[PDB]
Amino acid sequence: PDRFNNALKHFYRKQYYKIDYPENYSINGFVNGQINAQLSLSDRNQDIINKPEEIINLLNGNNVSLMRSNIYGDGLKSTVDDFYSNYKIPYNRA
Amino acid sequence: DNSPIDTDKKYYLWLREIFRNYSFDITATQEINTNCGINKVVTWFGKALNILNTSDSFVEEFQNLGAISLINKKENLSMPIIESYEIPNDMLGLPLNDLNEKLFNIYSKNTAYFKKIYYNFLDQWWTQYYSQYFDLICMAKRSVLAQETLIKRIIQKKLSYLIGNSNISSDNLALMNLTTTNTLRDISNESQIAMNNVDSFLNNAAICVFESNIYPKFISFMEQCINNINIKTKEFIQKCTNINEDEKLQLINQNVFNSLDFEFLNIQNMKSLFSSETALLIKEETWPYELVLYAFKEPGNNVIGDASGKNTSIEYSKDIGLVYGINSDALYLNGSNQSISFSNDFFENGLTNSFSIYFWLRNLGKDTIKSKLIGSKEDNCGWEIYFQDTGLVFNMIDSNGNEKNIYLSDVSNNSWHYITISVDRLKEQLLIFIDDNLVANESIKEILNIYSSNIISLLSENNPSYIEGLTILNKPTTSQEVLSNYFEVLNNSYIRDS
Amino acid sequence: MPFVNKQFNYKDPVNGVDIAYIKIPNAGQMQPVKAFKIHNKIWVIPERDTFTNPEEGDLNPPPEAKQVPVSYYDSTYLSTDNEKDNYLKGVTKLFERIYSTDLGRMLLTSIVRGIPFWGGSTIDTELKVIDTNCINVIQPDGSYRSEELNLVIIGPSADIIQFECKSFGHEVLNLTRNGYGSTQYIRFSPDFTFGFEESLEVDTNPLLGAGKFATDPAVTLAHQLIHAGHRLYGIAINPNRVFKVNTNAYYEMSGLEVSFEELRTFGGHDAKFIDSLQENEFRLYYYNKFKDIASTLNKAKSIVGTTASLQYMKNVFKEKYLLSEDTSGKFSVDKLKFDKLYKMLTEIYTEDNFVKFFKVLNAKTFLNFDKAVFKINIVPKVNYTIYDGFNLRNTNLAANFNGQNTEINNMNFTKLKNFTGLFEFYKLLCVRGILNDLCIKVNNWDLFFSPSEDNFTNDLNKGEEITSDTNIEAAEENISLDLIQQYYLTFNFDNEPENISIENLSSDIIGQLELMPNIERFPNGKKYELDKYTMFHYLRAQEFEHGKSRIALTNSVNEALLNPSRVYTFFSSDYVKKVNKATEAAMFLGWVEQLVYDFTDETSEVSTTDKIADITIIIPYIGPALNIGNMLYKDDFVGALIFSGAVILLEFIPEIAIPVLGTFALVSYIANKVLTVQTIDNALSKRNEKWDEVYKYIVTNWLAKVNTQIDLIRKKMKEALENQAEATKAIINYQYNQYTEEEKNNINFNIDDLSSKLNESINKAMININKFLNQCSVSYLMNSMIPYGVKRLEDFDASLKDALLKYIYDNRGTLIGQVDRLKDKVNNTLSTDIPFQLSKYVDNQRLLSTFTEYIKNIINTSILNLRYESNHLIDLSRYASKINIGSKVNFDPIDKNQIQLFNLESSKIEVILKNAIVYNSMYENFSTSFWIRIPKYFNSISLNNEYTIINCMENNSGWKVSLNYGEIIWTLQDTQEIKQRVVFKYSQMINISDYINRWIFVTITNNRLNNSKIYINGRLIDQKPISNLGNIHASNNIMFKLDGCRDTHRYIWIKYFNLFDKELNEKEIKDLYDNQSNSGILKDFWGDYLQYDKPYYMLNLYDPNKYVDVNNVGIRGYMYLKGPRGSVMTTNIYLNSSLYRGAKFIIKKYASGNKDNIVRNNDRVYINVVVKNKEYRLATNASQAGVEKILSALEIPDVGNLSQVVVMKSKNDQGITNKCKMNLQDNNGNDIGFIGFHQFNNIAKLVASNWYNRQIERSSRTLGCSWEFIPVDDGWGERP
Amino acid sequence: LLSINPNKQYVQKLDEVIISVLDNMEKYIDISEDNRLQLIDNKNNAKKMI
Ligand SMILES: [Ca+2]
Ligand SMILES: [Zn+2]
Repeated sequence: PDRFNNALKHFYRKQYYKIDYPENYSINGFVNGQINAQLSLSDRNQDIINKPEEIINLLNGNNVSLMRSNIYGDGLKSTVDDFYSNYKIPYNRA
Repeated sequence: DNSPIDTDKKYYLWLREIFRNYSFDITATQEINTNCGINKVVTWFGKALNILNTSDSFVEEFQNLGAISLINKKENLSMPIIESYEIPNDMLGLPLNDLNEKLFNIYSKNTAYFKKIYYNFLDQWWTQYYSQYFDLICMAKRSVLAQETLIKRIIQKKLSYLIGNSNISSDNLALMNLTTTNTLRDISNESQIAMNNVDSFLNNAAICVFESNIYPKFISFMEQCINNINIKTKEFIQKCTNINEDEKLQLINQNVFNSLDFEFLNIQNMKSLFSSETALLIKEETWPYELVLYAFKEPGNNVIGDASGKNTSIEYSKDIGLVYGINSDALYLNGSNQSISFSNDFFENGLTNSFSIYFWLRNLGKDTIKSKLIGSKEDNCGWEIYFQDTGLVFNMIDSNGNEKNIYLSDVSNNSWHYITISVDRLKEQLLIFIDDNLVANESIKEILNIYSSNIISLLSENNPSYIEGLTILNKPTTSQEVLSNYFEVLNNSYIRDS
Repeated sequence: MPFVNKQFNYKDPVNGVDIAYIKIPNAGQMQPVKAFKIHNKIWVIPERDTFTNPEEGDLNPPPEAKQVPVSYYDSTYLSTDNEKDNYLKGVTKLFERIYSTDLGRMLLTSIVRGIPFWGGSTIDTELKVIDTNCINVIQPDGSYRSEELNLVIIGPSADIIQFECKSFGHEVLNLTRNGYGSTQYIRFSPDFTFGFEESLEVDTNPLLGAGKFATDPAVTLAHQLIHAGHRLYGIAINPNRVFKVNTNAYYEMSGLEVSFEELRTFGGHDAKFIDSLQENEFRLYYYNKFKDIASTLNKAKSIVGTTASLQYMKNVFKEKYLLSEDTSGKFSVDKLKFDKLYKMLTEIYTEDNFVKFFKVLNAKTFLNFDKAVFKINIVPKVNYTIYDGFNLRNTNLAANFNGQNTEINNMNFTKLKNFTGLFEFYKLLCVRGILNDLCIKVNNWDLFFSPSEDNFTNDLNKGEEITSDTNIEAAEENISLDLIQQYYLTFNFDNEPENISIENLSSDIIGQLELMPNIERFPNGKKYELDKYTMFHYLRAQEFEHGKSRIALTNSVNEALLNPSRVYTFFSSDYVKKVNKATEAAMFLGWVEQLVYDFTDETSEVSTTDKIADITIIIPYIGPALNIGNMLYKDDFVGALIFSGAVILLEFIPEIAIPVLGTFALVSYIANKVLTVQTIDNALSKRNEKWDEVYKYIVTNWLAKVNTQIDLIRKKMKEALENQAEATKAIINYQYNQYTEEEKNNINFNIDDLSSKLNESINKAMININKFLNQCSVSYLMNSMIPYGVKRLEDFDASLKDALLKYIYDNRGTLIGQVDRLKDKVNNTLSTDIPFQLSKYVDNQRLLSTFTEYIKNIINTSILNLRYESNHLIDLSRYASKINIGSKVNFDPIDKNQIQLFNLESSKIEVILKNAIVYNSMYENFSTSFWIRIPKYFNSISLNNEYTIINCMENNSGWKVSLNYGEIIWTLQDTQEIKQRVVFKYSQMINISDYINRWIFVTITNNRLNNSKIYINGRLIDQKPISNLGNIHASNNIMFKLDGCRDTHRYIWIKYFNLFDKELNEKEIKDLYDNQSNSGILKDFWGDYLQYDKPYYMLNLYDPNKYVDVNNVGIRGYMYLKGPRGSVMTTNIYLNSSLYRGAKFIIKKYASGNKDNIVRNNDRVYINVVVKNKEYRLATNASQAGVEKILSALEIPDVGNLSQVVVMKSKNDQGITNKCKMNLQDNNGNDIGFIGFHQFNNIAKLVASNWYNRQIERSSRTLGCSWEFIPVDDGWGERP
Repeated sequence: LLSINPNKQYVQKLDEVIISVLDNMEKYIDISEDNRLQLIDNKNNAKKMI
């Protein structure tokens, strides 16, 4: 993964696959490569802990809940606080 | 309201239309004119994520409001804190040569400083803005998966049901099961095209936001900045004791900044950001080549192989010879004992996949009698190219007995010819080219399930021939591509005989 | 080598030989006229023709208008000796123009030797001349001499623009249809021509001019000379053979008269309207006529009325009819010789083909009707020349057929009044109470050509008898410029028949013209009651009359048809609201800009469909524009097309009637094995023909009934588009005139510039519409017509299979031992289909011609194309601008297109632009491209010094290209000193640059409504908004020179400069970039041609920080990649990786087949290695274990049998384009692999490894087998 | 077709060439003053064509 690859928990819900050595994976890497390797889904997927960063509550005009959706955080620590405002771009290079 | 599906034929007709329609829905794009250019927009984007979805059309609303209208936090920028500009009071009395070359140093420091500022703006763009388009990309990709899943479940239920209770023959069910699997792959390949579409669409948008929104804030900040610098530098030079008036004017002129000193935008660089090793590796792993035949002569050895980077296995007669063809070494098949065979799970085809076959062929034409050249056939399904009369015959036959049998006139003159065959299930169209001409254009709506073996066999029975640059693609071929392939290969600097 | 070898003047006195008063045959007494013999057998009489036919001798307009679309009447025309002198000279010039073409040279020769047969004898033992084929030439002494002639050109009758062949008859014989022939009198005038509309060429000529174009009179004369040619050879098609049309339906023409002869003459698609069965009928008809002439000659034992010999005469006709003469002197006709001759006269001599030779704009079909008449003068060379016609070489007139554009070339064309009135012949179409009837008149030639079904006759249902003998008609190949060249080079130009002494005829020669059939004047003003608005209504609603009142656009057809101030538009309601609004003066220009943008946007709209096979694009606005099909939203049209196919475009659904095909019956041969097998083969051959026949037939029915409907729809869409432009202009012009003198004075508003812009938008729109409609027409063929033929054909194959098997089995006795092999032949042959290939039956559909048009399109948009050719640097564009080259300009000797400009006044190049191409506009888009190579900046004096290099500024307005430290700069400036700059920045603090001192490809494009864009190496770099810029008026010249550069040692390289009249798109720019990279020749690092015998430092694209070095010299040593390169610098100016560090490679000739020291792709070479300034040989011993062969540098004498020969390859690279490959080979031709490197311990050793040859082309960007060759260059210049 | 280079086997774009014919002896192609091609005796006079 090439973009925000330390934040992926927010962008993506991971689903885990079992890897057996050396039937799935050997000294040349995945048998049949990273795309077409045949891997079995892990029975553990259902044990994954789900703790949303925030929950979006969608109500109607009558103020009753239609749906409750989960947004997950990236896992990283935050702020504090704004870096760009207080950062001075160095004029002298040493 | 239709009568329920009973025949296997009815299942195929159903499954195929399910596939074509899914492809049409999911790969839908429209090109639009934007602030920064033309962008290929994913048509369903608004209906998927509820974004600019309050119109009757998301596309026109996006053309209207621009790339920045897709994200929730529009103004995140923070003008950076600078280091204010003062020219040392110790240079006030310097002689020209020394004053001169000391301001040259300050000039460079400054233009470097500009570059730093721009970088700072680019980082904020990435962190504040692209982050939001990447969220859109991910959610849009998830939407595609969610939809794909719905489709597969619909297909699986219908197959599961027919298998559960119907009079369909056991081994017809068997074929149905094998075939549907191939169709489910074809559906992922189509899903993949769509997930690439949303990546280009949204990446372009984010880059447009940098040109249209971030960049101009940078330019504002920079002309305030060089306006200041220009002032302080003019005021400094006037206060110079040890130089004359003609010197002051030439100096002020040498040291003055204008907008071009900080217009760093390079749109090609913006675009190149997203070409990573991974993006490249993915291109090469997922490209349309299922077979690319190469051959060359090592000392005491003839080498034949496949460059597609796929799983293709090659088995061939040990004594097969090589001869220079059009652009490279060609295989010589003697017609008697010599054969070569290529194995790839894609080769079996099915109901819904598209493919192209091409190669150069020179045939030392003798007999008129119908003879296998190359094809993939099992249980009397699949495709074959035959030598017949003076030409070739392309044959295509499905599990229900429906056939294409098409005579291509005058191909054995013992001159090289470029054969191109294109099978397109989305347009239900067969295209056959010989050299730079289009010899057949036909409907194949009547041909259903062509599932064959995973082996293509090059026999060339009874007709010694030369074969070069054999290729199989998982996509159809257009006339522009054929012409381009044909002529590009043809000028290698060699002059040719009749 | 001229056709007319005397230059006559009308007042020249009569000599009795080539200038005389002459009598032509006539019914009664005829008054002698002054004529000129311009060539043997060819005379010109510069007189209005009242003599040919005393019946119609009055030059006034007739009581009832002729039913043609265009006519002109002036009785005084050609009554003056001056006009006569000009007629003579014009006609002569046209003869010369025709003769100067290969095709015309044949035709003219054919006509001369086409002497009318001597059929006068009622006694077949004698050969006599026919009187009406002669004239009497009055001598100065009062006597007349009788003389025979082939051709006379005479002035027109009462209708000045009606040109035709006339000739005299015989009491019994038909001389034009019996192969005898008769002297031809053509009514013609070179002093007028026709105007017409053309939308088709916009594909190849996007700049095509607006409004009417003028027919090149040379085409018109040629047309008549072709008729004359038929008539002289007696092969003209009977005038009662006519193409009938259906006139009864509201949308159909009231009537149209066109004859098979005319169709034959036009050529092209018009001639393909005549089916095979009938084309055959004719060929056979005239062949037998020819055979008759052979037998008439054979029985003629003496000659009468001449001093010439029967020998000579019989030979005259042997050479005219291409007769074969045996040893005895008997004549016959060879079917092979005849086929060739009849083919030349009817398929080679055609209007279509002459157009191909003249290279002029001309109607593609008779169904594109002349819309106007024009007075012209072709006699002065400044007007019209023999070689170029109206489109004069090396001038604006040479481009896009401007010479024929009546508005651009307006001094050569004066609009006369068409005598055919407004709605002279029409139909009246009325919608019913959608409030009472709203009726409109529709011009007859605005209606649909719908050919009658009794026009297409076929024998398809007639069975045949296959026979041991039965044999195969040939392919019947299509006519092409190379076939014509075949006839040309075999043509005999030597022998013209003499002008013989003949017995004097009577003083008056008695005869009358051949009778023409009387044609019913078709009905006029037929009325029709309709329930729904038609296409004609929708189009009519788009029109307005000029006036002082302000018109408004409406989306209501009803409103528009009801009110003179309301014009219907198919544009969006948004466009409607905007164009109608009263606009403040201060907002007027921005308002216009928006309108021009919106216009271009809506007319350029193209929806792509991925759902259906043969139609890729759809133009959705065609629906509301013509009311195609019905209902409301244009989304209905896109939808209905996708669903129902192309049939929704058609006004009527054509009948395609293909019957049960006639089956084969085989004649049995008892006990004869060889005959029985031949019969079987013949039946199969004739079966292949049955397929070709059915395909020809359908193609023929499609050209006539379908492709003609689509061609009309197309013409109407252009009419629709032009109406929309006129309306929008009228509304804008009204708004401007509402302003005060003071307000106007602050708005520079040029309606001609705005018109020019909208006309370009209409052209872009027509390009798309053209493609869409072509695909539509073809789709209907493939899908809705061909299949009926294929069904009838497969049923035929089935019947034949049963017959053939029955024949084999019945004959099993004769055929014994062969029965199985024959079954297979029959079952295998007849189980195939023969695929329909459209490219086989018609000209325009070949795949290559699509790419061809694209190339043309870019070449015809080039208003300056500056190349070095022969010994000079010139402009290869049709404008041929002048180039002035300074004394200090330097040209690279190896490639002379590479131009070096130093910093000196003398080092400069000046282009003097033709006025028509100097840029002065608010709205006009334009692009420039060129390659440049900029030396590194070595010195602080180059810092903050911007200097111009390409200058098109005039009084602070124009464009220019300028450079600065790490910058390439484009500047635009209007006449108000408002400017825009766009720049490409590149750093000099970089390890290795894609730019510094390297050839770069620059492209700048300018859209006046939007943006100025700069591209580098094919990619978009930066864009800036220009729409706030007013009128830009650039310089009359372009100055290439260094202007303002304070670095005295500075210079630049530049090559391949182009100026384009449009905004290049991304695709065109990339294709441009690729095409000009010269992929057939290897390049060095700098971008120059790679060379032999030139030392190069080496760089591996995989690890640029590394250079090549030699561990040890000799077979026990090796070469490797070393590092780091180290750096070179000048503080504040550049910091770079040193490029001159390493071992040097020199490429030596091995197999090279010439001496130009350039390294081409696939050259076979040796590579020498420079180590401590000595030369060695790059080699390996490929026998070493392992696929990676470690390369060594060897003593040149000691290389022995080692692998040395290297095959050089040139590959494409992104942003560099410098990729070089080397494939090492042993001495048996085997591959040792490409040169590359491999890690051994921690050493990276140069290797030849076949692992590379197993790889596809570009894989990643990181190869290891891709190299760069760096020569020492003044532009980089570190210390070696 | 003959090449100035003995080692050259295949004919390429832009090669310099001598055209020869076998009649009785070997005849080589030259250009006359009328620009008409003719077979001659002497390889030296042979014209080198591109
Ligand atoms: Ca109106
Ligand atoms: Zn005519």
